[PDB]
Amino acid sequence: RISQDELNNVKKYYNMFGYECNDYSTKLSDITSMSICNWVQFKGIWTLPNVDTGHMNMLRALFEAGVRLWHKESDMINNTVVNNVII
Amino acid sequence: RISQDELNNVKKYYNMFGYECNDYSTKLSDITSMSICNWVQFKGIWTLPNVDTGHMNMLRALFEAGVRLWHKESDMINNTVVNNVII
Amino acid sequence: LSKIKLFYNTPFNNMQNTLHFNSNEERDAYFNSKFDVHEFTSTFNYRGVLRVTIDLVSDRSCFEQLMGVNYCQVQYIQSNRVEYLFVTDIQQLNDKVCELSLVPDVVMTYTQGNVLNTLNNVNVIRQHYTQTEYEQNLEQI
Amino acid sequence: LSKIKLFYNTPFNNMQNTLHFNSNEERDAYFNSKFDVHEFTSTFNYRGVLRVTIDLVSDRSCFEQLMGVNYCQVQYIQSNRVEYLFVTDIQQL
Amino acid sequence: LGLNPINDKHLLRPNIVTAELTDYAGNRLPIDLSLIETNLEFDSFVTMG
Repeated sequence: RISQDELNNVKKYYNMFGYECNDYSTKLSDITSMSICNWVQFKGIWTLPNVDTGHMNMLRALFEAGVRLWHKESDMINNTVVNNVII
Repeated sequence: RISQDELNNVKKYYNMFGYECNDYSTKLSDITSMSICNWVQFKGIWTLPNVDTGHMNMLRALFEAGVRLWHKESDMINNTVVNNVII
Repeated sequence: LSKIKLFYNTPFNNMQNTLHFNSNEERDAYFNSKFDVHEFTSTFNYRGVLRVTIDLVSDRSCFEQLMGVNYCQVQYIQSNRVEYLFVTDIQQLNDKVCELSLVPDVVMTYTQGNVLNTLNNVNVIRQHYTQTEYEQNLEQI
Repeated sequence: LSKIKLFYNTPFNNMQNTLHFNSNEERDAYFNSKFDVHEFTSTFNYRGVLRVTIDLVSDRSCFEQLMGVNYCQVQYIQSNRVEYLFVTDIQQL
Repeated sequence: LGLNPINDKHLLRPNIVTAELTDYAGNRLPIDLSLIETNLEFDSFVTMG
């Protein structure tokens, strides 16, 4: 097995950025799957109901490059991501 | 073993730029670990208490590209980095 | 609205190598006590990057040639807060009033002391290790 | 035409790490209840990126030095719709 | 190895130091110094007669 530290570097990496799915045309997995944070990164095409078309162009492309959805503010300033987990 | 000179080039390199940690989500190791200088390089996300948001955008990004924290001014103009060390 | 020192031949000119003091006013104590030939008082604008005009009434072979200055302290009064900046270029105007361009040395200003250690949940890249942490990320290195 | 909060030393400054609430007004409930030293009322233009002027009549050592602000709420009235924004820079006049 | 034992343990890695056993008859044994946790101790496994 790899070093305990290195095992955490991996644990962290996954817990931080989710896993790679090559699913074109698929419904997003749940947004609250996790306990600490959810990663979410997706290409078009979608619109959210009743949003300034300008602001959409941002959302559409901000998510193309991924966005971390934290669940508690405390988790954003403590080293807790190592313990992210499903339910 | 490698040449005495080359052994120093390495000694120097490490003593100068620290070591590579892939630790996402982690508290900074101590800033005064060393005796001559500390390297410190980190991606978001953080804010320092009560700092002009403009100036933060600099700190946040100046540190993404690393910063050497020397401890003595004399060490900044003598060839002392070869003897950097912990405690 | 602000008193200004203008430090000469300083080591701080990589926008990325700094010096570090256990606490702020221990560095103000440091800086406030080393000078070679000039300090004054004026005020200045902001937007980095910014400028501060300054002059030298006592001359025979000076005019610009304050020369080796590359770093400066400002402390605003009343406010009494301190902020350090690199002086990037000294473009001259006339035979005694040269104009300085400046850019803030945020690394010296805000990071002083035991601050950055308090930071949690930051992705680090490269640092130097405590003996304990060394032994941990050792098999790695 | 709009009331404004100006949140201090916030965690939200990566334009890409966010917080998430089960529902809108549960986050408005969150934000509308944490402040450190400032909220006001004005109105503002748009085209991102945009500007909002603001002032501080009570001073001795303030002037600019509202300092640590980096995130803000706006709610337009009447409309009562809410929209959050990052504050990118505070150039003084 | 002329390594300072007090703070150079991180230098016991193959591109700085290398260890090899040989009987000068072509039998060899390469050794990667990044794998000995603390000691280069040689023991043996001899069967005789």
